[PDB]
Amino acid sequence: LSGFTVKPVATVYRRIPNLPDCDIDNWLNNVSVPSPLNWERRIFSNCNF
Amino acid sequence: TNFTIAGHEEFIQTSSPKVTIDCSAFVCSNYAACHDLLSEYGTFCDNI
Ligand SMILES: *[C@@H]1O[C@H](CO)[C@@H](O[C@@H]2O[C@H](CO)[C@@H](O)[C@H](O)[C@H]2NC(C)=O)[C@H](O)[C@H]1NC(C)=O
Repeated sequence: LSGFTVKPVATVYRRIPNLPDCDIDNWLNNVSVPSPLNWERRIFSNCNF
Repeated sequence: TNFTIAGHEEFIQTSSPKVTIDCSAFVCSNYAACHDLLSEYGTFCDNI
C-alpha cells in the first residue's frame, strides 16, 4: 500500500522577545522626499514590523 | 614423475538485492499540492 507518516502531536515556537520596532512609516512619511537621481536607502534589521 | 593436488576457488553471482521504490513518496513528500499535481499525470508510478 501507499506510504504513511506519523502525525505531529505538538508545535514548537521559539522567538526572541523584547525587540524594538522597525518604524518604516516614519521613514516613508518623511518631509524630505528625494529624487530618482539621489535616491536613498535605509536598512531595517533586528526589529518587529 | 611426481604430482600433487591443488585447490582453486570461483565465485559466480546468482542473486541481487531486491530494490523496491515507493514512486509516490519519492516524487512527492507529505504535501497536498504535490500529490494533487502528480495525480494529474497518469500511471507512471504504476508502470515503475
Ligand atoms: C527625516 O529626514 C530628516 C533629514 O534626512 C532626518 O533628519 C536627520 O536624521 C538623522 C538620523 O537618521 C540625523 O543624523 C541627522 O542629523 C538629521 N538631520 C537633521 C535633523 O537636519 C530625520 O531623522 C528623518 N525622520 C524624521 C522622523 O524626521
